[PDB]
Amino acid sequence: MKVINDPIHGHIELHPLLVRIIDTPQFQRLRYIKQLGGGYYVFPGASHNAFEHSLGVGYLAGCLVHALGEKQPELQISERDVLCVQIAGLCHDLGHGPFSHMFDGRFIPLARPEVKWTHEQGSVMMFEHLINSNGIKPVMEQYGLIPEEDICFIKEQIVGPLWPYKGRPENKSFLYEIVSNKRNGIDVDKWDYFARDCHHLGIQNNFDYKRFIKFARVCEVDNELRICARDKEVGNLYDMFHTRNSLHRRAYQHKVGNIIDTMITDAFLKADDYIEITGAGGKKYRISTAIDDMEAYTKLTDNIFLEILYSTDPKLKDAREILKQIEYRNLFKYVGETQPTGQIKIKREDYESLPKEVASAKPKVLLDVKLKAEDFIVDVINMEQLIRVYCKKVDRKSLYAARQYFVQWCADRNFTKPQ
Amino acid sequence: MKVINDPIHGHIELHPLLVRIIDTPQFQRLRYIKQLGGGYYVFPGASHNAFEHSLGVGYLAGCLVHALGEKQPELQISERDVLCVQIAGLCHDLGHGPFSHMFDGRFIPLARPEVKWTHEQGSVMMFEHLINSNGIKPVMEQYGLIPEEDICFIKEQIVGPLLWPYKGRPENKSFLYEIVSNKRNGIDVDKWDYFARDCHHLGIQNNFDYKRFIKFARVCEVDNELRICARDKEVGNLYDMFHTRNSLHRRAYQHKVGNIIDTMITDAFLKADDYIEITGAGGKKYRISTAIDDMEAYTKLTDNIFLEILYSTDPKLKDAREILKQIEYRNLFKYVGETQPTGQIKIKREDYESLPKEVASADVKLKAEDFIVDVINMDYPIDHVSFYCKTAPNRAIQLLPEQLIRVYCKKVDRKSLYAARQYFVQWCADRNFTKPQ
Amino acid sequence: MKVINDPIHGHIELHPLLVRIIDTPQFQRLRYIKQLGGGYYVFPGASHNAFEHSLGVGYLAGCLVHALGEKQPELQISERDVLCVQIAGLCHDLGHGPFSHMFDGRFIPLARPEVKWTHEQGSVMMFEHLINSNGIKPVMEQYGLIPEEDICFIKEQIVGPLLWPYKGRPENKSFLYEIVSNKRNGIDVDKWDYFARDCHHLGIQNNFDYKRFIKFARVCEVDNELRICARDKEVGNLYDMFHTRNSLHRRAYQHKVGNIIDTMITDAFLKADDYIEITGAGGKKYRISTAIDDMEAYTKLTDNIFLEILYSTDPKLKDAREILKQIEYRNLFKYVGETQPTGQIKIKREDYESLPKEVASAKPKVLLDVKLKAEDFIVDVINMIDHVSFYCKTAPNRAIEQLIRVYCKKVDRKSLYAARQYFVQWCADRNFTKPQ
Amino acid sequence: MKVINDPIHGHIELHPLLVRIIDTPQFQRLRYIKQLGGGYYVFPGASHNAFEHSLGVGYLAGCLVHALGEKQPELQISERDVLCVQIAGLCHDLGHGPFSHMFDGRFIPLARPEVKWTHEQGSVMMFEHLINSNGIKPVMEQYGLIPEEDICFIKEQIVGPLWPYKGRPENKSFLYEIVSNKRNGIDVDKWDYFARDCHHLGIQNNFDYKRFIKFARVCEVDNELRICARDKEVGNLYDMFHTRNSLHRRAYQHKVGNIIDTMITDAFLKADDYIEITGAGGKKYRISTAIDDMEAYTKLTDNIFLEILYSTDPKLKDAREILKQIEYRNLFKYVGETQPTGQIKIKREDYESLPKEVASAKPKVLLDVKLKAEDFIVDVINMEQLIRVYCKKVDRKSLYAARQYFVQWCADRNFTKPQ
Ligand SMILES: Nc1nc2c(ncn2[C@H]2C[C@H](O)[C@@H](COP(=O)(O)OP(=O)(O)OP(=O)(O)O)O2)c(=O)[nH]1
Ligand SMILES: Nc1nc2c(ncn2[C@H]2C[C@H](O)[C@@H](COP(=O)(O)OP(=O)(O)OP(=O)(O)O)O2)c(=O)[nH]1
Ligand SMILES: Nc1nc2c(ncn2[C@H]2C[C@H](O)[C@@H](COP(=O)(O)OP(=O)(O)OP(=O)(O)O)O2)c(=O)[nH]1
Ligand SMILES: Nc1nc2c(ncn2[C@H]2C[C@H](O)[C@@H](COP(=O)(O)OP(=O)(O)OP(=O)(O)O)O2)c(=O)[nH]1
Ligand SMILES: [Fe+3]
Ligand SMILES: [Fe+3]
Ligand SMILES: [Fe+3]
Ligand SMILES: [Fe+3]
Repeated sequence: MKVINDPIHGHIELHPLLVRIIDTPQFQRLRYIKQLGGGYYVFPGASHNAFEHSLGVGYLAGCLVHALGEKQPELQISERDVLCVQIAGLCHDLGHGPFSHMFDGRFIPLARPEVKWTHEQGSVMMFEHLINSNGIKPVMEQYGLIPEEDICFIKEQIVGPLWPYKGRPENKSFLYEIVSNKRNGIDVDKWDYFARDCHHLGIQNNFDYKRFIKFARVCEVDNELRICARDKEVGNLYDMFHTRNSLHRRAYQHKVGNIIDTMITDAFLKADDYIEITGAGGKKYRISTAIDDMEAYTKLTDNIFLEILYSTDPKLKDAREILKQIEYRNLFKYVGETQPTGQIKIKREDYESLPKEVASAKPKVLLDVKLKAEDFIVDVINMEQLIRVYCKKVDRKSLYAARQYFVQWCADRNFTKPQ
Repeated sequence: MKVINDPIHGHIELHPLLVRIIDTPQFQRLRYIKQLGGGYYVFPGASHNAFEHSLGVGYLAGCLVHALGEKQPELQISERDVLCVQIAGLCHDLGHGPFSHMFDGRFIPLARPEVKWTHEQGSVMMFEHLINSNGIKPVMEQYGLIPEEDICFIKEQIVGPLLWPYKGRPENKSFLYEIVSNKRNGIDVDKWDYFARDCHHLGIQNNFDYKRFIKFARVCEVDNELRICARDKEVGNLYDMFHTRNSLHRRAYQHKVGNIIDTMITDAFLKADDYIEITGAGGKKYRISTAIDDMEAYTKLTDNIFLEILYSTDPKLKDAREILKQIEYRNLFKYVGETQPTGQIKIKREDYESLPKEVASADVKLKAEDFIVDVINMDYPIDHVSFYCKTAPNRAIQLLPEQLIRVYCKKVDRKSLYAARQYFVQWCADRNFTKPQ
Repeated sequence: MKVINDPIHGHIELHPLLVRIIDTPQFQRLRYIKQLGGGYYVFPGASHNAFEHSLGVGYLAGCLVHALGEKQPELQISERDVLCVQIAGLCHDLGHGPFSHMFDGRFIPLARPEVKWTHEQGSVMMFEHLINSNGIKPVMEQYGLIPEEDICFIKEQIVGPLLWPYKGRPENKSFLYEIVSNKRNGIDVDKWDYFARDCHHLGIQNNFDYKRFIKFARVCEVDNELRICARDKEVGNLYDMFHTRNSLHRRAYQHKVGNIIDTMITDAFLKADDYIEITGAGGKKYRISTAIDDMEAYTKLTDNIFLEILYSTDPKLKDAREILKQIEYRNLFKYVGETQPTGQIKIKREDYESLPKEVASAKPKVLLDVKLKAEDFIVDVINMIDHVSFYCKTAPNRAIEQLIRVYCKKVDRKSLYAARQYFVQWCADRNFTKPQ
Repeated sequence: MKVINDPIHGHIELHPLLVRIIDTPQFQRLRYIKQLGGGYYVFPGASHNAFEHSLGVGYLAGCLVHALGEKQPELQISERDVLCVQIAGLCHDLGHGPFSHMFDGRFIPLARPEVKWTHEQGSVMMFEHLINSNGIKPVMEQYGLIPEEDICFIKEQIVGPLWPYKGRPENKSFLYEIVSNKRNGIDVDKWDYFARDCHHLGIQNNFDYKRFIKFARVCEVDNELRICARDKEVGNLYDMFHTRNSLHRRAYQHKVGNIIDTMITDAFLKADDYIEITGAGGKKYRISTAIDDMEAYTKLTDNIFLEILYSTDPKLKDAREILKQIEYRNLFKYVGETQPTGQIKIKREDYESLPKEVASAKPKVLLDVKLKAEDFIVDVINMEQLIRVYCKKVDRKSLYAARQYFVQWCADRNFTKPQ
């Protein structure tokens, strides 16, 4: 029973089966992926990686089921169920790529627009690659798990159904609300990284997650079983929501932070043709096509940033120069922000077209210089949706032009006007 | 005038000249060097890098000199003096290598026992390379610094004198040299930051309040010298600082697994030294062990070198790579025992390479290649701290808390370990070391 | 099991027996007695009363005894021992009168030099009156107390003994008498709370972390006896506590105007003592100064007696009312000087009344332009590391003034000058230090 | 220039003119009026009075106006303006009666439903009484004020117009926004008592009023000059609002605290008839009619609670027993809560009727007991409006009855159903 010190949760005790999963290359992989990606280039305290976060969510996942299990013995929550929820909590973010959400959120859409990719999909794949590669299934049975049934359960908690769930019966419906909760969005994943991002960012956390946990109970709501709170900690709920809004307003939506993630992304796009990651059977993969083979994906982390930066290969100069602009702090320039009214949602696959769309708008009054689409970055921020535009040219005569193309682009697409 | 948010110090304000120094390849480099080295492999929260620590030290150096200047205008502390103290604070750890203290503490001594090397030396070398490569001296003058002897001052604040031995400032401003790196108490803003910072990442309660000390600190005469002295009501705070220091060392820095992993990473670098090429100045190519000789190569040497080995396909690198994979699967070297050299003078860096052979020479037989000998130092003080009362303000005025030598074995079977245990016990006896309990 | 939110201690949980004691006239009385008395007329944040102080002392006493018991079961601390220690913390300041230390420190001495009175005594009389008035003893037994023995124990924790002088507990449990009121070192939970609390209302930084001290406290043997001892790393915390204590005393408790105002209020009470009637037990009627003789009357004696005077229409009370109106217009007595009785026998409470005659009777000559009677003087008498055992956790079970101020009622320049001379001369005649 | 130590604002420097105003019976009165009234009987840390709050507001009022003038000298802000803004902050709550809002919010409505009264009216009446009784007008001129013009100015800041303002021209309209601002309800009164109540109640305060003051600007908005904050301060505003909601939910709307405030009020109503307060010319007044003469009102503070509690007169027995109930903690019992629907308000003039309305409701399924109007307490809590009903009879057969009468009163009056 390894016990781990954590700056947020204090002591974390880990059941030997978890320890067994943790000590594999496919997991240790997470020590090398910053939680806030390029946020670190705005918040120096944000040095933390997915690894310690994943331990925390797995740890809280355990705490929540055992607390429910003790206060409501009728729910018939077993030894087996607890371990499976911890494992879902531990591996929920296994599928992350370099710089977290930058990777599945922007890069893969821009690099391979055909492809439907989510990091959850990856997490289920990585988890399979892990237990197969490290003979975890024998260990699973030693501690009372049924590989055929429980592995399905674990995967379902992560990605959803592949009554649509075959991993557990409908009477244990409340469990699927524990690691990842789609429709109210209150799950142990958020509790952990709210507290953790706050701790590293120096932002105040008003939410007390453990009082939330032992006032937590299972109740019947519309004849399907969900996790509910007793109502005088409604005061606690609003504190969580305020903590959420602050992290978004102060950190996740930060204007420089997001620019930098789009610069790291631009660098990656310029290096994809040239960088090789070795996957299974010696085959070589691109940064963008490593999602196709997990042996390669295991080797794809935040390190790819430095591999570009330190490279001498002349083929990599254009990428290397973009990363060097970040080091010297000559960043892309902020042009403006807009929103999609009314119900139009920009879809990931239309990301690649947008810089052409803006550049092709006819802004007249026309002025001295005309900008190609290569001069524009269009950034799509989702929770609402924000659309921000940055210009790569820093002439103030180009920057003026970029603003005109933009104000009219919003117009031609019926977006809010850039206040 | 940029302002940075810090989880430890809150908002940090930076002079434009500082931002200029910060926004260079030679400084941002520190974003890619872990502060606690292999500690990250025992304390998952210890994810922090040399970068945020250097900002903190720069900030604190600023806070203290500004505090002194405003309450004692007679000391003649200039705006020029403050900037030089901040810049010294900012760049003091520029010279660190992959995994900080691991690099100059164990790797360089084991790879090149020949060599003169401390990271403080490097910081100076790197500091020179930085201001030269990025045209800083014009910007220094632009803000009123005199490059030729202010740069000397900064370097002297970092590494010490290159009598009154300092050329950077006259003896009447001697107390400034106590701010960033103070060796005769070891009480300086560098320690303050990383006590506060390591605790925050490790979950150890820090009982020293550095902000209170800075608010009561004054310059007073002591033995014909000007020193920074503390108000006498801050003595309780000093005892807390020494216990926090003591907790950090017992609980984290001297962690047994933590150090084993430090020696495993080190063993891997050595097996990779012959084969890894780092591109330096003039296109010359360098090794991990020789990158310290040219700063243009050294800028490209960070923690990344770990993952370059870990991910490599080159068969030359299998030996180094297999050790790192061993760290990943958590098959670490096994702990055999601990001893101290007390009574006699302590082990020096230049004989580190010899220690495994010495152990092998004291059922199954083990050669030196399977032994790891690890030497843990605290520094390779309350009576050196001056107080002042408030009645005559420019006057100086049981219950408190080394070298450790540990040996690890690479063979993990139950009888190699037993033999290994006895090779150790006999090596301890033979060299007059304490007997392993 | 009631839980109360507190700005210093967070949530305070209260055992039902305590709640029964709290919810009585004799206890709720403490809501109407300011802790710092006239200090409030100098520190506007200091609005707090003895009631919240008492909850905290009760809460801390509990924390400490609970903490010790769980870490050293060999001490054999019962649930019953904990309740009695808590009840003692709760009722230790039950005996305070109007404006706290003002009442027993200056008013009763000036009014009845005759009489021996301390509020600790009163806390005991009031405590008896409480549990008898509200039928607490049946409730005590319901929760496992033995009233005759445990009430003696609680009383002894408050006022001290009424060889091993305590009847309430055996010497193997001696360390319990150190928690609420600690005789010779003055380190008790009473001080811990009011240091924290006074700091909090006054805006003075408190550097003592009482939560750390309680978490490392152990009972260890010292000189044949069991005493409460601290870990060796908490010596740093102790020095902070002693400084926080000295800062509170020098900045607030000894504040010059604050004290001048306490003596103005006292003067007013003295001028109103003859004419105010407090209805005691059995319709018997009492004065402010004699209400201490009956607890039923004393329950009705709080800070309110100030506004009763101030708001009065009665002409017998005009003399008193005017002094209190002076406080409102801030025409206060003027500070003339301060002195100390260094190496001299110190002034006793029985001699307080005489002192202003003594000062007016000094002949300061150089003779001055005006002569001042004794009624024109106020003379104020203000009274204020070895003691602590430490332990090594390798070896866990064994150890390792008076101020005299004078104020003049005539303001101031010719009165104030004259006053300084009478005073400097009084110091000489009395061998007190020369006024700075 | 007296300097005062304060737990919230630290050191407060006070101009001699202000010191001249404070040192009067009519101001010092506020030392005897609890800020959270009956709240103290639930939150023991809440021992603080109207006096320290008023100093605080006066201090903040000064800091804000001094700030605007030095960052925007075109605004023409004189020292004379600063002193008038300080005096308005200081005397804005001069008009409070026993237990603050309890007096004008509930007691005076129940005792004299016919009548005008608000404490803001009282503050102006008391301020006038203050300066006349203490020869304040000469000191005003000595430090440069024009009494006829400036006394009007101060009064308007407190109570509003008696362009509607006679005290200052519209080009200085922004000054009327500082002490009491009802357009947005964001004024320095609120900053103080938010911070102060947080400090005494032990509720965490997220608003930094200091950062707000040095980003505050005077700017033109829609024809008029109003006070605005930097766009980087929008996060701080949300913090102020969370701090506010936390206080309302956790303290000001506390169920027992509000119950006790109505018990005290009942105690006053039962004592009104027999207690005499001596006003000007020896004329005698009631607690409810002391608001008519400022000499009597000055001597009307929280002391009236203890005057009843300690009384022997048999006329006062019934009142005294209600207070003794508070001492023993035998309180009214909580029956239920409801809201009005429509944008309809219950008005102060109608408070007196509500207990009769509840008792006359025909609730049934008939009951074991019949309840009189005297057995009901109807409490109206304003921010929305909450309506609570308490019963003075504590047996469960009455308490059951009371609940039926209440739910039925809600029905025929179309309030929401009490859950
Ligand atoms: N220059 C620089 N700023 C950093 C760094 N690390 C964290 N920060 C902080 C400081 C800034 O508040 C924020 C980014 O500021 P920027 O310099 O990128 O843009 P900003 O608009 O604040 O300044 P500007 O007017 O464009 O020169 O992140 C760093 O390594 N270098
Ligand atoms: N296996 C593993 N341990 C970790 C990790 N991170 C932090 N730790 C902590 C947990 C323990 O407190 C400490 C010891 O881990 P070890 O694998 O070295 O276990 P240890 O040698 O103490 O016991 P064992 O060899 O299993 O009997 O390091 C991690 O990522 N993987
Ligand atoms: N005047 C006055 N001062 C107060 C009040 N409340 C708290 N304080 C503070 C301000 C001062 O720091 C101290 C009282 O000073 P005083 O005005 O009573 O006498 P002080 O000797 O400071 O000045 P003075 O003799 O008039 O020159 O307590 C108050 O209500 N009125
Ligand atoms: N009995 C009592 N409670 C107090 C006192 N002071 C503060 N409190 C706290 C305890 C509670 O959290 C809150 C109100 O408690 P109450 O006993 O008066 O009503 P509640 O319905 O919450 O409790 P109950 O149903 O009677 O057990 O105020 C006090 O002086 N006496
Ligand atoms: Fe996650
Ligand atoms: Fe350092
Ligand atoms: Fe006490
Ligand atoms: Fe107010």
